[PDB]
Amino acid sequence: SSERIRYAKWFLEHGFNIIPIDPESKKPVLKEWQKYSHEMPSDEEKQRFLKMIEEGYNYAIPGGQKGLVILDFESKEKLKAWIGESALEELCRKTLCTNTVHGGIHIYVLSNDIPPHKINPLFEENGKGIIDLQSYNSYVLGLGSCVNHLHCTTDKCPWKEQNYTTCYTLYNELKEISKVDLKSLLRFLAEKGKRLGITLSKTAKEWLEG
Ligand SMILES: [Zn+2]
Repeated sequence: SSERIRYAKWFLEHGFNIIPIDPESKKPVLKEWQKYSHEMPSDEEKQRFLKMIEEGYNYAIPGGQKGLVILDFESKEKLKAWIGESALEELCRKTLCTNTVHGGIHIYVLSNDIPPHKINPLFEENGKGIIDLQSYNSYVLGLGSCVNHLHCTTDKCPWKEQNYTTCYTLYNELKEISKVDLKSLLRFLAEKGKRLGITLSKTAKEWLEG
């Protein structure tokens, strides 16, 4: 089988809900997918979803479920300079991290205290967001999903309009998504980044500071 189906099955194996995506539109198959952050899809849907994936459909992982939040950093290099290699390697040593198809990085973690909604952006630099926190009613594409950049017609894509396909891949190794003190982490990120001029967004600071 492909890597897309292997990993999709891995998430289902671990109790996570997944949602099909990407053919024509590049959005979930269901219009009411947001509900999968709060409930299971039902067997007679789960299998339908797999078949779609086993046949070319990418898939996504909704946040919120099981305390899951995904920190979606626009640039893996920026985060490297932001918190230093050791910190990064530590973070992505204890929990699942993946490479995005545009040079970014997704850090998956579980937490007892997470936002009720996604926070976009979580941190900002020189007036722009450099990382989104995906939680309830939001998602991230899953490992194995691939994108043909031929259809990316913006500069947000480093491979703009090239006939080239890349996929969401493992940052290092496959590991279970582990628990963290999200707030402790957002604070560690805060300090570590204050020197670079990277600050919590107002929405992020209000959820953190409470
Ligand atoms: Zn692209």
